[PDB]
Amino acid sequence: ETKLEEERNHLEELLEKVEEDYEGINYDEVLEALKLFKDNYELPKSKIKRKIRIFLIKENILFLNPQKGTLKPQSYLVWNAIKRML
Repeated sequence: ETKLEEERNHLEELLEKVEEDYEGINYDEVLEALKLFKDNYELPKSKIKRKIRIFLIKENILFLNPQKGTLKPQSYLVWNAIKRML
């Protein structure tokens, strides 16, 4: 899976940045956020802290549907990288 290890390396890279580098984002809260998605593909956006949602959206991991007020992985590739890594 070139395709899936691309997004796996995307999530990997993002996760490294978050632990080491982003003093603004708690790694462990990012993990707990993303893990929600292993059980449920789409979910209310209030399930996750704003700062974190904003970040994960900015970083193309999650998509916000403003009409439905839900979050979900930006693609199935992302979703599968979550399942596999978290």
